[PDB]
Amino acid sequence: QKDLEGLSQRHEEKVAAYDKLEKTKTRLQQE
Amino acid sequence: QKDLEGLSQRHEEKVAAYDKLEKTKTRLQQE
Amino acid sequence: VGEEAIVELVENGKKVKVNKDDIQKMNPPKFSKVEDMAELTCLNEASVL
Repeated sequence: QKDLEGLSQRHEEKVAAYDKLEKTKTRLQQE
Repeated sequence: QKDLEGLSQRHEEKVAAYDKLEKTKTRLQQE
Repeated sequence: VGEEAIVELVENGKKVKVNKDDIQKMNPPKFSKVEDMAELTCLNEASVL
């Protein structure tokens, strides 16, 4: 099935969002 | 497909983790 | 323990496990029955309620 590439792209985008959200969590905690 | 199935499960798990972390970021911001 | 905290409930003394994002801060009794809720120090559903 070809959809695995698009699913992987969506996973990479969602984990990049998670990474920046975790950075935002730590920043907000320190502030 | 197993190769798609495992990635899709990891994606849904990361989505659930993100949706959890968004609550924490929201609370931290409002506080 | 990161995601969770234990609390004792004032009406029971019962110890319960609660998630750190379900706990809401409480206003000092100084703000009891304030006429304008914009003046509350902690502004959240529990305090407005």
